[PDB]
Amino acid sequence: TLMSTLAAGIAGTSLFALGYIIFTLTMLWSGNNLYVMNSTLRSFEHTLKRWNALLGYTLFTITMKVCLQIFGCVFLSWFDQSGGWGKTLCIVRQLFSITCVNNECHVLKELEDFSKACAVETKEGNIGFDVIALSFLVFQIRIFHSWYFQHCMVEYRSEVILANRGAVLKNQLIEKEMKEQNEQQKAKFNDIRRRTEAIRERYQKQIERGAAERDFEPVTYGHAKRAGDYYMFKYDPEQQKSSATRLLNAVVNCIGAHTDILCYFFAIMTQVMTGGLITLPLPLMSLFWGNLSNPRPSKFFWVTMITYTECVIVIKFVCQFAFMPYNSITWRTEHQMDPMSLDKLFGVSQRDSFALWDIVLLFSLFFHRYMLRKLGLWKQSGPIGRFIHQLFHPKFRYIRDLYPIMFGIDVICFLIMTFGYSAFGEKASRIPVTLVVMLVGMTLAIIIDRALYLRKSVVGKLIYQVLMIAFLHIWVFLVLPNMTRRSAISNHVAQALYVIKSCYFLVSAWQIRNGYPELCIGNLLTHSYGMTNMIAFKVFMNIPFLFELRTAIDWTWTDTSMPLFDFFNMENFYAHIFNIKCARQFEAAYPAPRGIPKGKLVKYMMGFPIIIGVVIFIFSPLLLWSLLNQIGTISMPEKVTLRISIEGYPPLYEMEAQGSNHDNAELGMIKPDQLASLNQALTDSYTTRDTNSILRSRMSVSYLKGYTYE
Amino acid sequence: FDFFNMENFYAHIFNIKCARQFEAAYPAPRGIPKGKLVKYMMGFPIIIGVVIFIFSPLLLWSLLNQIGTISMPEKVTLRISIEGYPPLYEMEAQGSNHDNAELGMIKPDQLASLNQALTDSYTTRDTNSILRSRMSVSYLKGYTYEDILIVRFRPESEIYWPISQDSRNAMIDKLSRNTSVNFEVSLEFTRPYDPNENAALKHSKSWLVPISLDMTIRAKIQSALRGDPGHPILIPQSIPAFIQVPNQGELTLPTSIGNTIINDGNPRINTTGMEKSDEARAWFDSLTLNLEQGKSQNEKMWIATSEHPGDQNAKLWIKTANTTYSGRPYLQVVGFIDRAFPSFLAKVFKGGVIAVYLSVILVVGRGLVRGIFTTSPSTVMFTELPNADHLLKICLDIYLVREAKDFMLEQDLFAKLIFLFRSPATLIEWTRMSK
Amino acid sequence: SFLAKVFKGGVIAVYLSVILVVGRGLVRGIFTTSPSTVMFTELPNADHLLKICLDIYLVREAKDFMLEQDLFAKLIFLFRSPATLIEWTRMSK
Repeated sequence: TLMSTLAAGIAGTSLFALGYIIFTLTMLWSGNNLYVMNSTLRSFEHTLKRWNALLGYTLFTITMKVCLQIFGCVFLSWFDQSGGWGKTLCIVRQLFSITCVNNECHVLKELEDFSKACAVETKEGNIGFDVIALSFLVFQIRIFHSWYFQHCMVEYRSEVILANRGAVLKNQLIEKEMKEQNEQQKAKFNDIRRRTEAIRERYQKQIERGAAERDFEPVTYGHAKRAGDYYMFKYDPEQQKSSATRLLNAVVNCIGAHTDILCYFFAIMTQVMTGGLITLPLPLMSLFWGNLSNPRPSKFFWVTMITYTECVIVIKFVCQFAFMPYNSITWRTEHQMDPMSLDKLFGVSQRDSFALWDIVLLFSLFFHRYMLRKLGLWKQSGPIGRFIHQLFHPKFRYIRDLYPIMFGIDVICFLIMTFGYSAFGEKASRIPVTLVVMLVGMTLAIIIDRALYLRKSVVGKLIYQVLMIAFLHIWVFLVLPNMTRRSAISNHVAQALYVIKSCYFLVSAWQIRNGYPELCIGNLLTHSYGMTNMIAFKVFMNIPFLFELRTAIDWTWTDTSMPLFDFFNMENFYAHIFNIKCARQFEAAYPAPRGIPKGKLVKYMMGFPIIIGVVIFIFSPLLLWSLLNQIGTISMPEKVTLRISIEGYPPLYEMEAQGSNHDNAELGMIKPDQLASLNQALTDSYTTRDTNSILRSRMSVSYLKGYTYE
Repeated sequence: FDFFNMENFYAHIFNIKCARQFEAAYPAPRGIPKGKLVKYMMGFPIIIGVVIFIFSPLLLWSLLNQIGTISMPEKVTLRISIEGYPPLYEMEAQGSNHDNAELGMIKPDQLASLNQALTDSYTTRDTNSILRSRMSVSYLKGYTYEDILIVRFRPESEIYWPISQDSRNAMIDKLSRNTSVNFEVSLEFTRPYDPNENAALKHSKSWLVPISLDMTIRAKIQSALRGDPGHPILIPQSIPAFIQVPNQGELTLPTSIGNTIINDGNPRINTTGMEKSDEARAWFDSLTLNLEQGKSQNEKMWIATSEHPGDQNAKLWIKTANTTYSGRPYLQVVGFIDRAFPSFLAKVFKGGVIAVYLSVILVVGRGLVRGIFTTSPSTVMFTELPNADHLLKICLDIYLVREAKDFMLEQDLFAKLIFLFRSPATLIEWTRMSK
Repeated sequence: SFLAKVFKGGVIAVYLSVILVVGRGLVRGIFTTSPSTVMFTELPNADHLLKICLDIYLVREAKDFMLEQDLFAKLIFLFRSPATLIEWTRMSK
């Protein structure tokens, strides 16, 4: 209901709309505190009175709009005054949205210039969002007098106060989870140390038994690497809890747990569809101070987000008004090429599309606030020093490797950036230097991200992440619109790139908060042996200039005792061995009988694809050549001229006569009868003997008949 | 072929032995990792070089796919005539020194007034006019005031009408039948020579104006062409006041401004029933041609006056200053000149440049790096020999036998080498370091 | 339209050349294994080799390098002496 009324208020441009915003902010500001009967001081009756007041105000404004319809369709002629008083009433007409929406009415043919002075768009005197908000709020009033809402209060009253105990029990549960993960980690460390000791003992006993042929103790790295011999291989190789509601329960639990990241995601979306300086502070402050907060963001963060969001909604709404000049048609159309223009720079415009994103931002923010209140978690060196200390010393933490996730996200943004390269430049659809240097910067960002992951530098990742957010924001919002001469609203592909990079920022901030997992990681792709892993690794290797990139980055950025080329040799060995093992496992998963030939069907649909593909590959260059080597055509010559003269002297007699409409008496096309007569005369131009005339008639008629009468 | 096989064997064995000796000269400790400094200045070179190799084709393309520029057209000419007959009224007037009263660049005040008139050309409702104003102002504001030239042809004829009396009689009798002939309106924009392209860029457009088959109009045209005063040649919707001069094409009509003129001025043009190619010219001006004999018929001269369609007093039009020498309005043709040309347009861009880039990346990778850079699992059996001193001794012994003019032992020793390279167990037993 | 780009036989020549290069580079390589590759691409059970390589990876990631070079030498010898490769690849028992 509050979402509907806030959407109705933000959609409209009038003081009635401002009433909607103020009323809904007073309502949602108190949250569920006014849905109780505490202290027996007429609390719930006051709630009903306030809701009935909202009802009465919505009906007041619906009546005012209906009565102003006629005031704007026939009583608008009092608005055609001179300046001053007329100017003031023209402005109040603008700010009450006094216009005509019943389009069947005749236009005021003596009053167009006045409408040019104060231009009010038609789709504002209507109601729409107003009537749907009325629907939702009258339904809510009906709910407020139902038996169900009594149990709703029962769930609220004397149970939201149990939030203090809820916080304690949640703290105990998460501390138990911390103990469980700690014991799991020490068990894993014990397992790793045991395996390493077993390998060392096996090597020592093997060399102990092989000391008979051990005739060279290595002194350098090369001798150790090259001391392979038979003595190291002389040993034997050793409606209920059912599944129907599982998805619903999982989604509800995940949403309840991740309200915070959902709120930052909606902040990013609101930012990217409302690019402007009045909107940047939300994602900036989030990603900088509340997102990367190692514990939960404090109450101050959430309350300052609430306050800044409400005031930015207010200022945006007052910016949708018409008395200001940039919202007029003339200014908007005089200033739509430049994206640095003041209205677009600040982030305010006509916004014909209904901007519903900041409403859901406010409501997700208040929703997370409500969950914090429900759980009870809502309540030296300075605050910055304490922030840094708690960030780098996690009293509460989880462990999980999210590098594959962020690698996926930034590979996707790279792909959409190189594919959507057209909109990053800009007739003149030609590749710019900015594009290639942007790809350079993105590749270097991927490289440094992998470097920080491999070195497990928490501070390095944090500083790189902060600078990357700063860069992304300032570039996308000031330089890209300036360079490409395209507004951030009309930069949809860059908008998607910004959203993807902000999701990467979200996951990177999560990783920084939870710390780099020091547990052994691996190649992140050969953990399991299967057909999907087979295809992924095969295409990763087949893609050129990607495998050795990853290997060189690893070798330079991890700690190892073996050189560059030897490291690539080992990586190639691992790739080959993993491919072989995955092939063995795949063949085991789909075994084939022994002695029975492959079925004719499998051959069939394995043989037609390869043969047809290879043949069409053979004959596709010829195919494209034939489809590209086509015959052209020219229309008949338009103008023809003649010039008789004596050499180096004026045209003694010059002609020019044209007109290809087939009706001209000068440049006329050949008539079929004349062509037939000419052909007959050419054919009957030979002699009886003298076969030279025979061959001449051959050539002449062959030449003539090759050209049609067109 | 066996000799090349032996030479390749010697090359491989010498390379292996030299690698062993080089590693011995600069040994590395066992159990201590490579120092971070060595990793640093061995890793930045390779990574930076490979990345710049990846993005160097794009770098050179960007530095080679730059935007060109042309100066403003130098000379412009106009030609009014009847189809297949001499220029009935021909103009040519130029001079790009910014001081010319004929070919002058657009003044900032005039451009501002024109832009304001275009912007205030919409209606309250009828959002079609909204979108038309969108497109028209977007089109206009894309060209600066350096790219718009005010072309002002004189009304009085450039040359006396050079038509023979017999050919003029042919004109008269052709315009006295059912045969339909077209008025010719030719305006040619000629650019100054550019040495890079080395082509005299001349832009010309022809606007054939059909003559109504009404005998009354044809009779008036006939009488005017004969020489009878008082009858003016009327040419409906012939010359456009606004021209776009592109880099290499015809004079493209400002179709958005054309639509604005057609269906945004208060005298809306009744363009309901018109042929498609004709309604695109519905916003053109209408010249009026008046022959001026003065003295004897040898001195035929034509004067042209243009009347704007719809409302002549509309603010969208640019005012024509009268002649400072005779007292007649100039013929104004506003030019919207383009400056960019494609240097190579990605060599007739069809996706091949991207295709050839990916193909060359594929081939260079799979030919150089995967080969010389990651040893095959079969090569390790021969490129990782601990001590190749025995193999080098065998090969040098073969060389000494050959150079000692002895060949009884050469084949046997070569067979020894072949078996050594053929049985890996013997290679293992024949490569162990020292003891 | 293009007259085979000033037809001199090059278009046929470049067609045959690209056919040659694409064939001998892609199909003969990734499509028919060399007689030397069968010694390494037709191992019955590579579980032991994968165990060795994963053990090397675990040693490296455990901040230990005393055993890394020795195990890499073991792998090099395994790939260097085909008899040991035969004895170190047999399936299960």
